[PDB]
Amino acid sequence: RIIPVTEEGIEYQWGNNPPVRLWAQLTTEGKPHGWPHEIIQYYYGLYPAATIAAVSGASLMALLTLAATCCMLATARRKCLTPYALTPGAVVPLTLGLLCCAPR
Amino acid sequence: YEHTATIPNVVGFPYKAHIERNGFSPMTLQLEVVETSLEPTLNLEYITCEYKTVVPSPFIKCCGTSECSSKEQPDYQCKVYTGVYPFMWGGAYCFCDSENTQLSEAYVDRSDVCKHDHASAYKAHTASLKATIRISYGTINQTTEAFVNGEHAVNVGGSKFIFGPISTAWSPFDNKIVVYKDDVYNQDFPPYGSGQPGRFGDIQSRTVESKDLYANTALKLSRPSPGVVHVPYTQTPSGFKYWLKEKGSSLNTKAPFGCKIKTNPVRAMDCAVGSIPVSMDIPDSAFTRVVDAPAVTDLSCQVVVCTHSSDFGGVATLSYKTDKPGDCAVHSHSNVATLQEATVKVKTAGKVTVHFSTASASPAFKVSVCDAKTTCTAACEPPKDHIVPYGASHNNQVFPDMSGTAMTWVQRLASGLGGLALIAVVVLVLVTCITMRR
Repeated sequence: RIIPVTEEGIEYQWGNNPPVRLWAQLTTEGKPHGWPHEIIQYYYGLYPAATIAAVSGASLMALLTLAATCCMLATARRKCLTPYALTPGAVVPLTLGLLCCAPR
Repeated sequence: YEHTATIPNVVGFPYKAHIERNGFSPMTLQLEVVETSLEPTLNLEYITCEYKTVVPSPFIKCCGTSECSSKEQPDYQCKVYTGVYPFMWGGAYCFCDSENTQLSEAYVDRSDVCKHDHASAYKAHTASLKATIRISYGTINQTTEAFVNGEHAVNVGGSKFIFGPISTAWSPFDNKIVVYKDDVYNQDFPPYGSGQPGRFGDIQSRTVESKDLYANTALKLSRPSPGVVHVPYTQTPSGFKYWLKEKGSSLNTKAPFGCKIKTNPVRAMDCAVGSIPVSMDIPDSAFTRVVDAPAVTDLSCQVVVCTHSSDFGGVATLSYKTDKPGDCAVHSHSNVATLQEATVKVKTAGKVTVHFSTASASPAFKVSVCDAKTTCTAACEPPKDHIVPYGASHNNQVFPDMSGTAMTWVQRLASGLGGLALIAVVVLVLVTCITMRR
């Protein structure tokens, strides 16, 4: 027989013997002070669902913030270069064209 | 001098309370719960036991007739069968060949050992919790019993302690309880006067000594077979003697929180549920004056090893100045790590070692030795042994400190992305300003 033991523990009793109590320790596969993925393995080992959630949430927020930095720098570039792109007789000046990466 | 704490309602977990009474050297009290006993208020609904069925000899009236009568007896059955012709061992009992009757009569009674083998059906409510607490501090080391309510103050060495109301209403006993000898059962037994044949409570008695008895055992008589004197009847077998094998295992094997159930009186021992406030009044003879204590100063901490195991898996060395040898109270001011010892001997060697238990990858608890304060930062490795025969000595706080490695990486990533986002914001704001002036 296999008894599931959580960190709350179990009590079992076999026949007329007195009952025996056992508790699971916080054993886990990863390394808590390793490289980042070893820390994710560590927490995942002793806290699976929570680690998956926390890493999904934080990596989604990372993608959202990076995308915001992209959209903001793109909006800055586009609002800066618009007056040079609309004008017929003109081209983006030799200084600004490098910094904003003008199309020509 | 009032002070307050809140100890876990965990048996054998030796919670340590630190008192920093400003006129005196600090003291650490150890408050270990030795027993708890959660005892319900019980109202007895009724007694159940095996029935006895009384079946007297049949009144066979030869050459004649007889009439039944009603009687004030439980489940009483009585019928007159006409046209009997019974044979005894030596021949027919009646001379009349068909002009006879048998009066068959039977009724139920409380069995003769129901004085000794019965199950008592109770309503269980308004449980009172009593705990046995071991108090130790200085030269005092004593065990006392207190009701866990905000009211029963108990003396210990001239201190008074009030173990405030248990921080839960939970109890393992349901509203209806069946008690039988050493066992207790959560069982929705039927009301008195409402028991059904062959189920628990098919006979019911308000008390053991009650003279009245409810019985509903489905006793029915049937006609004596042709030629025999026997009072033949059918009845549903005793619902108590069914219950005794249908019980299963008692609440002692099923209660949550590891409660141990006992009878006489019905109580749940050593439940691990909730927490116990403490109010502590401590006399001036328990402390030591600051003039007598050691002037522990420049305290610092280094951690030799840490495992976040269920025992005291961490070891620290504390180093300090002192003017004199003596004893200091020592405490951990953060629940992330509990110390093993309550007091430490301070010596001019200027260093000493302290053992702690923790559940987190990197705790940043802080400790005092007398009046001095220092912060201990640990890198704690996981235990290798999967299962142990003892409960956790720590408070199971697992979140790492912000100075820890995982949170240092989180802080580096977050400040990197946020700093880039604030760069993009500043750029967009300056662009929108300049392209507004244009």
